[PDB]
Amino acid sequence: EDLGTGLLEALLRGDLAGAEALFRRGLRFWGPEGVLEHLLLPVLREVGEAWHRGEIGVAEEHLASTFLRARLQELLDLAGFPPGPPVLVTTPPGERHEIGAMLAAYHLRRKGVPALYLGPDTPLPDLRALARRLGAGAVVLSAVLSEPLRALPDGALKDLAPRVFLGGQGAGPEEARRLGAEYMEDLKGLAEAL
Amino acid sequence: PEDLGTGLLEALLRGDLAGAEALFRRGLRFWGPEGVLEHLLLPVLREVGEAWHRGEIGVAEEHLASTFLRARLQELLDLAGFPPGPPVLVTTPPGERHEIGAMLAAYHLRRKGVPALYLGPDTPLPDLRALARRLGAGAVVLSAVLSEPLRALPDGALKDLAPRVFLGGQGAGPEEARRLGAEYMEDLKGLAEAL
Amino acid sequence: EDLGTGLLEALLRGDLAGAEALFRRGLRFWGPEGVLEHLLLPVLREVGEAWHRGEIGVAEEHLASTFLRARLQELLDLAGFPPGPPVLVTTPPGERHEIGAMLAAYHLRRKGVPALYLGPDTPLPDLRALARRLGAGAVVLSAVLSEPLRALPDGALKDLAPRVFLGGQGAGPEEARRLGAEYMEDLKGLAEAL
Amino acid sequence: LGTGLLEALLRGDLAGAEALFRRGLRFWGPEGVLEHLLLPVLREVGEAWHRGEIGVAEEHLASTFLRARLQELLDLAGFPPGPPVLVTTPPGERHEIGAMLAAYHLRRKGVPALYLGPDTPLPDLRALARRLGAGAVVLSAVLSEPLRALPDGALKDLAPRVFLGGQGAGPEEARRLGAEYMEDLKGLAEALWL
Ligand code: B12
Ligand code: B12
Ligand code: B12
Ligand code: B12
Ligand SMILES: C[C@H]1O[C@@H](n2cnc3c(N)ncnc32)[C@H](O)[C@@H]1O
Ligand SMILES: C[C@H]1O[C@@H](n2cnc3c(N)ncnc32)[C@H](O)[C@@H]1O
Ligand SMILES: C[C@H]1O[C@@H](n2cnc3c(N)ncnc32)[C@H](O)[C@@H]1O
Ligand SMILES: C[C@H]1O[C@@H](n2cnc3c(N)ncnc32)[C@H](O)[C@@H]1O
Repeated sequence: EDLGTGLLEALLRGDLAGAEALFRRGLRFWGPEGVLEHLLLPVLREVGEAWHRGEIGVAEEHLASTFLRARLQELLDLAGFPPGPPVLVTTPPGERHEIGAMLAAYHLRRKGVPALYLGPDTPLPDLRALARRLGAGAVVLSAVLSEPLRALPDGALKDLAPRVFLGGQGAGPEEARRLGAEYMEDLKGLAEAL
Repeated sequence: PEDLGTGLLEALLRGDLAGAEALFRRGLRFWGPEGVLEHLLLPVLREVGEAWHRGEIGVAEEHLASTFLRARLQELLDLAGFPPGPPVLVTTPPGERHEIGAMLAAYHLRRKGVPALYLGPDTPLPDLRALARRLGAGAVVLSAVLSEPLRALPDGALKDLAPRVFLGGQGAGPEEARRLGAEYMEDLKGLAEAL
Repeated sequence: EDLGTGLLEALLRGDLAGAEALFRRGLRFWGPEGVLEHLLLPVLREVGEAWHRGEIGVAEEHLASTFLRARLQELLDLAGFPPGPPVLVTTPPGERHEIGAMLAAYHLRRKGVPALYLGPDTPLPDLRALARRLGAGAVVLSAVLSEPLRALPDGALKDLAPRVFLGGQGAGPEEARRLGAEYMEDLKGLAEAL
Repeated sequence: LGTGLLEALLRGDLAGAEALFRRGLRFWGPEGVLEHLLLPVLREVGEAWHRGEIGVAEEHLASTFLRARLQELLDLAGFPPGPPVLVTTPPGERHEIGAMLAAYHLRRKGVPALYLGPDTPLPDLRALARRLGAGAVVLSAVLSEPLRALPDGALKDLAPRVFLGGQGAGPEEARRLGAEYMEDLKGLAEALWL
């Protein structure tokens, strides 16, 4: 697992070419899904750990996250966008971590589901209005922090779309039930739940 | 055509991303890389903002269009060269979450062979200064869309970020740049010529 | 390696739309340089071998090569073209295979070198005259065939520019030395050599 | 705009040339920029070389640039499905922009013109047209000598219909070779439907 360390080290020195080359190598080794699990995700977690310990600053994290977000968006577009009633994917209001939402939309598209990624931080009434107008079959929410969920009143997610899914590190079964959403433990079960 | 701007937004609003991606590529091929940004990307984003402010569209619709257009620009950014040598750090002031202006600056720089490192938006100044120092960055470029994040900064706050510091955007002006200790830049074209 | 098989089949059946889609697919997966290495080049090589074996005709090679040349030029125009003294890229007189020179120009542009791609088959006096007038720092020559080089006298490439580089299948260290040019093995070390 | 574009290319200013061509496209449109900008420049470049005012390397640079631009327009015109029309040049003819221009005008009228590139051997051209079930073959002749080198009826059986045009071609010569002569690119698609 040299690639994880090397990719991080390449990004931290502002070597985009080297970072890109290391990521492509991961894609070659593990394929699209594999490179997320073994490279993109571990690096994102380590970046958070390094910042938390004071080993790197915010600007370093920004650089790494922006790079990896660009790579995931590539895979997202590579997965394609099929016809039919879309599934809207975003994060609850106040939640600015968006890569979990992108990841969810990615796994849905891989299964032929037209997951529309909106970006993060969408007000619930606006989310519901879009879902209604596009005739969206479902809404998917990624919660990394728990406070944006705790800030919501009971039943807040209930009427967003015919089906409403909630997951992420910030989400739990008890909280999803309170908000009126279906809890999904992992991305594996999310794709099959539809 | 003047239809492409209308066409792209209409496709996005109906959730036709495939059609939207196709219309953008037509713009890219007709207007060129810089052209499609000026004549397609920017006018659509401006209209999206005006339509929301008038109450014609909701926030979720803006999110959809902006996320799409950001993805297109990032695609163009990665296709441009990225030369070796001391980098130029591009970001936005703390409190500024509009990031496409900074992305544009980074892109115009890369297109002229300047190693612009796009960081993403909203970077605390001490962290920005520390990264520039460690990488021996030649310059820092800031895009300010809102004026309030700049006003919240004390005098000379941007002075010691890098050997050269630039400030532009709708939220920026020559007077405010002088107060923060940065060089004001009106347009993206002259930015590359200044380096 | 399946994309290559798929891409060639689409071209051989005259399906340009599918071919363009497949190439963009490979571009998003392998990246800009990667798609040239893992898709464009292996397809071009296989096209050459198939024709030589008598499996495909000239018109079929023509179609695929014209297509792939168009894709590479598309990538070339999207790369940065920095200011400053240019680097002239072409092929020796008598050499009409031009994609190697285009590749060279592309790798240079991606590294922030103002590589001016001239097209193939350029007379040496005219090439020298242009290099002189534009104050070019270097001349880069791609030789696919060996015969065009062998037909040139000793030191024929010596005075083209302050630096002259020569690479490609038709080129070798011994032949580069005789012509008075610097031999370059890899496109990656071409930018560094400047 | 023509003079400036030519001057920009002659000094190796791709950015300036690119910007000037884009202005021509915005002002005159797709067809207009061909007639008012691309074609006049290509002709003047040839005149300039003939007079000794510019060298071959200069011409190459300008020609390669404009070929890239035309190819962009070619792809912008799209490629509709159906029985393809194969477009190339006679054996020995290396000027390819006339053929590209022909393929462009066909596509703008909804005709699936497959551009092969220049210089296709007639038996190979005939074999591909047969296998793809091509409705027609279109040939661009800039020089007359490649036509004069062909025997009577040489072009007759390439496809159900065979069109010949360009500076090197005339009505009598087309008739001799068994091809239909076309003066202007405009009435090419109308003739194919007739
Ligand atoms: C990048 C980053 C940011 C960037 C985000 C950029 C962007 N555009 O996305 C920015 C700079 C905005 C940021 C800000 C902040 N962040 Co932050 N950030 C991170 C970092 C490094 C990675 C985030 C990421 O993309 N992770 C990738 C996701 C996909 O990984 P994952 O959560 O493990 O997700 C898995 C599963 O949950 C599943 N999943 C995800 N979504 C969904 C959805 C469904 C439906 C399902 C089924 C599954 C699922 O997918 C993954 C499978 O392995 C994390 C570190 C970390 N450990 O995650 C910190 C982290 C999340 N952030 C943290 C903090 C503290 C903050 C700030 C408060 C900092 C500050 N003081 O300003 C702010 C809060 C902003 C806000 N209001 O949301 C802390 C959270 C601590 C806590 N629990 O309170 C972390 C954990 C860092 C740390 N180690 O301390 N952050
Ligand atoms: C998308 C968007 C968002 C997205 C951003 C997504 C993202 N990740 O980037 C989100 C949802 C986050 C958002 C939030 C908000 N936004 Co908003 N948003 C927009 C929108 C529709 C387009 C943004 C964009 O990219 N525009 C394109 C920009 C780059 O073009 P431009 O500024 O004219 O740039 C040109 C030059 O300035 C130059 N330039 C830019 N940067 C630089 C840098 C240098 C160095 C140089 C030389 C030149 C230069 O480049 C361009 C060349 O033509 C605009 C509408 C608009 N008209 O801009 C509103 C807009 C900017 N937002 C607005 C508002 C009100 C907000 C919010 C306060 C809304 C709210 N109530 O929450 C928040 C504020 C968040 C924050 N703290 O930053 C208002 C701003 C009004 C004001 N000036 O006070 C606008 C104008 C909409 C409106 N009301 O009409 N926004
Ligand atoms: C397309 C093609 C043509 C087209 C060219 C169209 C165009 N405008 O470019 C046309 C139809 C004109 C053509 C004609 C001919 N060709 Co031809 N053609 C090919 C084909 C299929 C691909 C050419 C190509 O672009 N390849 C891609 C090259 C760039 O890949 P590569 O060599 O592996 O390059 C790598 C490195 O060398 C490096 N490199 C390249 N340049 C440089 C430069 C520098 C500085 C550096 C550092 C590195 C470097 O880049 C790559 C990195 O992986 C090849 C097959 C092949 N294997 O190449 C045959 C091939 C080259 N052609 C061949 C032949 C026989 C001919 C003709 C004689 C056929 C004929 N009887 O008319 C003529 C000769 C024309 C001439 N005078 O040059 C033979 C050559 C055999 C030989 N060496 O003797 C080949 C090998 C086919 C075969 N038999 O398998 N050809
Ligand atoms: C660029 C160029 C080249 C490039 C080609 C690059 C490429 N890949 O295409 C290269 C370097 C290969 C080249 C080589 C040569 N060329 Co040269 N070249 C030119 C130049 C400057 C432009 C060619 C071009 O594309 N013109 C654009 C075309 C589209 O314009 P047009 O012919 O007026 O076309 C119009 C109509 O005819 C119509 N048309 C065209 N095709 C068709 C097809 C159909 C079906 C229809 C209906 C209509 C139609 O379309 C246009 C509508 O307005 C011309 C100058 C000129 N006046 O054309 C010289 C020119 C054609 N070349 C010339 C010469 C001398 C040569 C060489 C012999 C030079 C040499 N000694 O090596 C070689 C021959 C190579 C060969 N075997 O073909 C001379 C021809 C003189 C003559 N004897 O007739 C010219 C005229 C220059 C000059 N003034 O002396 N050439
Ligand atoms: C979770 C991530 O949040 C980022 N982070 C921490 N504080 C701030 C701030 N004031 N502004 C922007 N990003 C911040 C760090 O880079 C960390 O990695
Ligand atoms: C400038 C853009 O900000 C978006 N916007 C406005 N209010 C909010 C909010 N509460 N949360 C997120 N985005 C918002 C709108 O969609 C507008 O177009
Ligand atoms: C190297 C490439 O040269 C092409 N080729 C072979 N003979 C000729 C010819 N007479 N004219 C044009 N192209 C030719 C073949 O298509 C082969 O793939
Ligand atoms: C018609 C065009 O042919 C080009 N031309 C003339 N002689 C040669 C040669 N030996 N090799 C390649 N191109 C040549 C010139 O650039 C002229 O403009």
